[PDB]
Amino acid sequence: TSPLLAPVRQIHAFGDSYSDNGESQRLTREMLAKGIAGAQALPGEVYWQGRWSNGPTAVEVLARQLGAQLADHAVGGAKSGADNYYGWMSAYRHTGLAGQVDAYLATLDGKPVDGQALHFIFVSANDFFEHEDFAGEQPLEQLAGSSVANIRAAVQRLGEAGARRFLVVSSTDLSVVPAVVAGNRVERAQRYLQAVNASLPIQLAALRKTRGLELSWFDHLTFSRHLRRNPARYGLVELDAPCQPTQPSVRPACANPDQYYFWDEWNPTRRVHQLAGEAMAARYAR
Ligand SMILES: CC(=O)SCC[N+](C)(C)C
Repeated sequence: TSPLLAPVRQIHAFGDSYSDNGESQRLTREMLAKGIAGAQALPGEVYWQGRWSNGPTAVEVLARQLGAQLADHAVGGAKSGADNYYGWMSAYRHTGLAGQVDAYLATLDGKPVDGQALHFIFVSANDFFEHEDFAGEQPLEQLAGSSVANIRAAVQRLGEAGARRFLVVSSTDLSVVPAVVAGNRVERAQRYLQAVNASLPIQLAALRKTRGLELSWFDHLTFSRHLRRNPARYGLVELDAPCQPTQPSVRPACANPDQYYFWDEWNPTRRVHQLAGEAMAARYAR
């Protein structure tokens, strides 16, 4: 191992349901109040305090472990570009990674980016989910290239504005996601995530070096492979079934949620988010 990185007292997080700590719930509640066309309540009824899980997301745990305040801009459904898996949001707000970056910079209103804040980016799952669910055009290799370019562009734009510290999360293992398994799309997910995870860190390392950034890469796929190979070590029993099924309809939750990897058909449980946040924190001093 190398020296730990310097301590973190503020996180700005950008991404999707794997980070969102209330924004999709806040926004959809607003959109419902205003009768926006297409609006639905997200994440829905069988979730903990607006998270797309049964407890805090990984970045919430990371902030807790490091002793940092968290400003979490992530929105369930977010893609790596401007918009969301949920097309009906685009009219009201651009809630993709690029949209979240735009909005963060607009809120600063000319005032400086906190050069000590950790800018946490965790996105790309919805690029794949949207493509597969609405028969996207692009070959998966091109889709991956798009996701990678979008994330690199976000880091570039944040650094441009004054950000100096980043943590970028890899693709997760989409190939074991229960919705992917049920769509018989394991190989497509493998191909997509491998493409993202091979290319992105090469591009980020070049940007790190050009702009003098601190940029750490978290390999979520290595993380999940290690968990799922040795589950009893971590107290996990059921790696595949959702604890809280929602497809085709909501059923009763499993008795022991901390023994489950998945909460719903797309999202990990609070236990996996805890382990993930602890692993992300391992690179930093308290
Ligand atoms: C990574 C996430 O935001 S999971 C959301 C999955 N869904 C939008 C396709 C239902």
